Amino acid sequence: NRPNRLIVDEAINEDNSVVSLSQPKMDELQLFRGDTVLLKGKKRREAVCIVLSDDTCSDEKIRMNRVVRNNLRVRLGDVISIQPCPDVKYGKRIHVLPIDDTVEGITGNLFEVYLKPYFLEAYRPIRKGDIFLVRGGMRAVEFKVVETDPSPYCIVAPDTVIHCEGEPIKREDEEESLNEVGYDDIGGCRKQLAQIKEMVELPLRHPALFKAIGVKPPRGILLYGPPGTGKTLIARAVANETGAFFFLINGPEIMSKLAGESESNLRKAFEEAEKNAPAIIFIDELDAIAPKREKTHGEVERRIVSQLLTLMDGLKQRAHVIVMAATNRPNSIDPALRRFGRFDREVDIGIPDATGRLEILQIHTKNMKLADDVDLEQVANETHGHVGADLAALCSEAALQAIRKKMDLIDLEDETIDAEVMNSLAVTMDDFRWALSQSNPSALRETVVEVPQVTWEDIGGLEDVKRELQELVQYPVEHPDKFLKFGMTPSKGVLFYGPPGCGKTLLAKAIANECQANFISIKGPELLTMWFGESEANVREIFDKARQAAPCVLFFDELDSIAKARGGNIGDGGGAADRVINQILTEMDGMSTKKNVFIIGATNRPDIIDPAILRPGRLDQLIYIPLPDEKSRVAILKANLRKSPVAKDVDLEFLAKMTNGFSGADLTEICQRACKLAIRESIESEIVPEIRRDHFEEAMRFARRSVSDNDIRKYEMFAQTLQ
Amino acid sequence: NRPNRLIVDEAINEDNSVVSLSQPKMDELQLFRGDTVLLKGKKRREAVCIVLSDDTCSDEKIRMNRVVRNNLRVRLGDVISIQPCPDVKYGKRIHVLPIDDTVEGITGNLFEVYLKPYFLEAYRPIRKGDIFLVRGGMRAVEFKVVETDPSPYCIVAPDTVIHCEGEPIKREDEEESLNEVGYDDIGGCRKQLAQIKEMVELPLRHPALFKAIGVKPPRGILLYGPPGTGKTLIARAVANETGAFFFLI
Ligand SMILES: Nc1ncnc2c1ncn2[C@@H]1O[C@H](COP(=O)(O)OP(=O)(O)O)[C@@H](O)[C@H]1O
Ligand SMILES: Nc1ncnc2c1ncn2[C@@H]1O[C@H](COP(=O)(O)OP(=O)(O)O)[C@@H](O)[C@H]1O
Ligand SMILES: Nc1ncnc2c1ncn2[C@@H]1O[C@H](COP(=O)(O)OP(=O)(O)O)[C@@H](O)[C@H]1O
Repeated sequence: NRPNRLIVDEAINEDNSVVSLSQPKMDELQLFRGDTVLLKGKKRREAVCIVLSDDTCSDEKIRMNRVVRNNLRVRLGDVISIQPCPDVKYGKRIHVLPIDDTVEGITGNLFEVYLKPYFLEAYRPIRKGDIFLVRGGMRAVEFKVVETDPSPYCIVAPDTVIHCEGEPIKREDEEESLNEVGYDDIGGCRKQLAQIKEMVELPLRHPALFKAIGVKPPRGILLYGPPGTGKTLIARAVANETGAFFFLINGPEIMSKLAGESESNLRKAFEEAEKNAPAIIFIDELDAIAPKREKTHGEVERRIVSQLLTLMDGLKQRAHVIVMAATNRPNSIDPALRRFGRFDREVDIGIPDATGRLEILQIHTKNMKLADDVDLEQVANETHGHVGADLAALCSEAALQAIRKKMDLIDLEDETIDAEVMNSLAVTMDDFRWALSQSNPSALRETVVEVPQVTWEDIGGLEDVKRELQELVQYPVEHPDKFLKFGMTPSKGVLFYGPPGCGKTLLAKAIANECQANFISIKGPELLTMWFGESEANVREIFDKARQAAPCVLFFDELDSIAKARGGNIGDGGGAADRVINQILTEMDGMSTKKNVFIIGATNRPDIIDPAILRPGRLDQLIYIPLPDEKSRVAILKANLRKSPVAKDVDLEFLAKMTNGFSGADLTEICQRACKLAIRESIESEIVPEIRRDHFEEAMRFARRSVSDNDIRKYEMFAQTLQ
Repeated sequence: NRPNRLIVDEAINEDNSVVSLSQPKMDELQLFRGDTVLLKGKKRREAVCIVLSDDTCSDEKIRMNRVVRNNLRVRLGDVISIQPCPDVKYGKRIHVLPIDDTVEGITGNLFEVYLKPYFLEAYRPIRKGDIFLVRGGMRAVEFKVVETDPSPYCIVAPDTVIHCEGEPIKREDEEESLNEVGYDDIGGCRKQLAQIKEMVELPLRHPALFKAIGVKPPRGILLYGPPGTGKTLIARAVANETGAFFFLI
């Protein structure tokens, strides 16, 4: 269909002016990784960029960063024309020059720093007019090239004399400035980022179609998550990047006004925004306006929760407006806000995980120029519990520490503090570890939901259980119509039972990982909390959170916990049923047909579990998890030692021999007991620094087995008795 | 880097006009515990103080109390110039004289008490203009030395005839009065005192930098503790000592 045009799409690399083509296009465009290519754009303008070769991209989507797009005036999903330019011709000092307000308090010589490092080792091709952006010294300043000695475009060479100027030509009115947040400023919430963009792509990008079609596009979207997880960030990025007019209501501003000065700004906020359409109204802190409940007193509060309901109703789909509202927990707001036609979509931004806390950290230091040893992987490992704002606060406190150890050491403080001096400034690992030492996990801790990092590589033995579990959890999600051929419902429960420390937890996490599914762990103390606190209404919030995190594995560990707290060898006079397990029964059997929520219980006392859990439509598959065998006891010892260094001198299958049986936990005990005797040696020294066989022999002096061969027979009994 | 300048920092002793140097500096400045030293300060003014020798201080930080700093116009973290003055020359009755409102209901003869005990056993060196402060009888009254018979500075000796006056010259508008609380008025909360000063040092002391840098300085701080533990005290001291405008809701 005249394959010249191509779509624009996001790109992974940090560098500017690099487009990443789909590899089965090589000889079509005929141009390799050494050829720069001209790209057509809106208001009659272009750019030229060197090309990279990668597998994962789609065929039709060019991958390029924000700066190369803004000048093109392409917004993601737009199409550009890609035509080669082998005809490239080098320049002699293209003239480059500072812009915006960015251009903040800088002074002196910014060219040996904000240019010369960047142009070097590069040959970065530059067409006159590009905004190409540089970063250093806790700031991103971009230099627009106003003049190119040859034209239109030029490679840069190390041999072009370089022109010191530094004058502040103000940015033109019509371009929308770069400082503003795009999608690449959002680190760690991306699964849901596709979700919001999917909802809003067609309404915001294509106003014509919904006037040319019968259908209803989403009227309002409810972003919810703990505070500081980037909900405002998301709304702004989506608005800024689609180009739609972003209006911002925040609850306390509306609540700041007097009665009738309030709802006027509110009903003006939409009657102002529906002009500028397509537009996004972001109502964050929707709890401030709209907790319509028992708890509000007064008419004027109840008035404002009203009229918000009827501005939601008032948009007739001739409004191109999308309404986003940020909330913290969903029960927070008035339930009539969720009527269909007000806030129909509900999207949970959630706490970022270790794998996500990395990207956030890497977004909030892109201007710093760090120090070489800090790896941001273990920085991202000990920041657990931090939302993305906690993370932004960490690295800014890191950078204010390092500015405390240096600089004003001399007291160089002048009118405008020097450029080259902050670029020298670097922040080492001893700053960040000092940044964490502060209170910063002052944000929320509630039930986590993320893909665990335990692959099957971590579980010694249990081969048959590993394949049994895959069938239970995998085959239904992958191959449904096969289940439909025999008219079968996949069983959605499992109950692991066996002695303690045999890996019932590991297996559950391992299988969530193999599915790349979310894993919610409800541990024993949390069920006991509901049972003492007589609050089993919490079990509903647990399953609805699995439903929103689906596909997920929901794991009840120590499901016998409440049965124990009642005794159970003699125990109370009652039956097996109790408050909390009752609500687990209720919420299980009353759950949605298949949302890919798979329920795993685990127990070390299958004896005293109530049998109602067992009935079909519940945890329906009992899987015994035995004490390991020396076959497995070898892989248990290795999967523990696959991190810490273990010299060849100490040998395994002989340790794994001497134990008639231990738990996989008793073996980790031995391992960790040995590794303690080692570090004891290494800290002391020197006044050698690795593990040794005699470390493990002193460890084995304390090796105890927690399972007494009595109850294995008891466990052996529950096995054949049940079938 | 032209090691003349040095930073100002807090000091443990109760007495006035004593700066406590870092001991591995002895022969650099070449001056021992028997030499008085001239220190440069803002709006073209100085002071001279005898020196003490201690281990725990940093190398770059002079340790001196509030009174010796206020006239210097140095606020902690500022830098002053330290140059020796073995050339010291004694005075004959520097003229000293009461100031502020402090100067409250006092009367009769305050010189046998608010001066003569303090000058004694001392040789306290005094440059014309110093505010050096004395305490007695449930009040702290400070006497500014308006006139020095030789100049600029003088040791005091027990042999200088002493001038009874006691007149209330009102304090000049531009100096920020001593009665106001500093860090040394806060006794027992100090671990967190370093914490608040760490948070607020760079934003309050260096307004230029956060305009010259991308970053966000702390917007608000929440002091909490049982009532009467000095939370207002802390906020005022930090404000008064960095010099920033303190508003109180
Ligand atoms: N996922 C994220 N990626 C990058 N930055 C984030 C993320 N989440 C939060 N932040 C940072 O946290 C700060 C607070 O974000 P904001 O959206 O105001 O919080 P909330 O989510 O409560 O609305 C923002 O300045 C943003 O830079
Ligand atoms: N079969 C095993 N293979 C590897 N490690 C194990 C095994 N069993 C136990 N462990 C180690 O012991 C710890 C406790 O095991 P856990 O998963 O709690 O089992 P359970 O739930 O049966 O008590 C885990 O951290 C795990 O690393
Ligand atoms: N750590 C302290 N050191 C010295 N004085 C203190 C201290 N804490 C309290 N005070 C005294 O207690 C009085 C009450 O202090 P104030 O700051 O008003 O109380 P709060 O801490 O409730 O704000 C102040 O006059 C102050 O002199």
